[PDB]
Amino acid sequence: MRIILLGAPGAGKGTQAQFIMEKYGIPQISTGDMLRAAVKSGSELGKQAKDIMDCGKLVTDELVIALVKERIAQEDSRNGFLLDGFPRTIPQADAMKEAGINVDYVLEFDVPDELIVDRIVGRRVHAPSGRVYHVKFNPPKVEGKDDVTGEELTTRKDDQEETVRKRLCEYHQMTAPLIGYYSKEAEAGNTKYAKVDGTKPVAEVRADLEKILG
Ligand SMILES: Nc1ncnc2c1ncn2[C@@H]1O[C@H](COP(=O)(O)OP(=O)(O)OP(=O)(O)OP(=O)(O)OP(=O)(O)OC[C@H]2O[C@@H](n3cnc4c(N)ncnc43)[C@H](O)[C@@H]2O)[C@@H](O)[C@H]1O
Ligand SMILES: *CC(=O)NCc1ccc2ccc3cccc4ccc1c2c34
Ligand SMILES: *CC(=O)NCc1ccc2ccc3cccc4ccc1c2c34
Ligand SMILES: [Mg+2]
Repeated sequence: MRIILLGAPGAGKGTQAQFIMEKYGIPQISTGDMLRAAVKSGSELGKQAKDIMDCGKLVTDELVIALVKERIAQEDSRNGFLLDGFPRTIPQADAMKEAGINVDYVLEFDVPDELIVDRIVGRRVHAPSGRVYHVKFNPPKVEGKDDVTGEELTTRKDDQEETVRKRLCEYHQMTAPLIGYYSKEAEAGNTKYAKVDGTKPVAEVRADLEKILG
């Protein structure tokens, strides 16, 4: 299974990926998460991505395209994978076609930018796993601590209210176009396309996916 999660910042993608990953045994490929910890090491394959990411801007296609091609290669991606955050641009999308990588589903996460900003404020994450929470909507059994590792949670540098704004705008301008892209790709039998309401509680959304995935 090869799936694409399309949607804006704070839409639920990270969260929903957990469920899916274990639900279908496919590796969760998250360009943002991967980029977060690539700079968290220094590695140029990262580093010069901290500034762009913190400013709310997008990383170059080349970079994420290369990053994903490598990731997909691994032996745990031979049975499929979950693309969360990629592709985020037509060039990244086309890059996949030239690569001949057909995708089973492209899930559209529908969420009003209005929720976004109230949603990313209370977002506390656990860097390493990608696992994420909300100090109100989806809290961890223990405050400031990861449920699985019990390791302390953090907050993203880029979750700054204003950067969140930029990020959203960036989305609607660069990524949003993929909604139309993959729709066409759908009206051409190159992938099954499906929208989801990301404003339901995590569990409700988790139901919708199950419903759409099996
Ligand atoms: N291909 C590419 N090209 C160029 N640049 C790229 C790139 N890929 C990545 N990047 C760079 O990477 C950087 C990081 O962005 P990135 O991390 O890659 O994606 P994002 O734009 O930041 O979207 P978010 O991670 O903020 O939200 P999410 O939907 O992914 O996860 P979740 O919703 O659970 O987290 C949101 C919050 O919502 C809460 N939540 C989730 N579901 C629900 C629900 N159903 N109800 C209530 N609350 C919920 C959660 O608790 C959580 O706290 C970007 O700046 C970008 O430039
Ligand atoms: C550090 C940084 O983000 N620099 C680029 C930049 C500067 C000012 C802005 C003012 C208003 C904006 C609204 C939407 C997106 C966006 C993206 C980059 C901006 C910027 C933005
Ligand atoms: C919706 C969106 O992302 N808009 C792009 C954008 C808007 C306003 C700006 C104001 C000042 C700026 C200075 C440097 C870079 C930059 C990049 C995108 C901007 C923007 C920018
Ligand atoms: Mg995410």
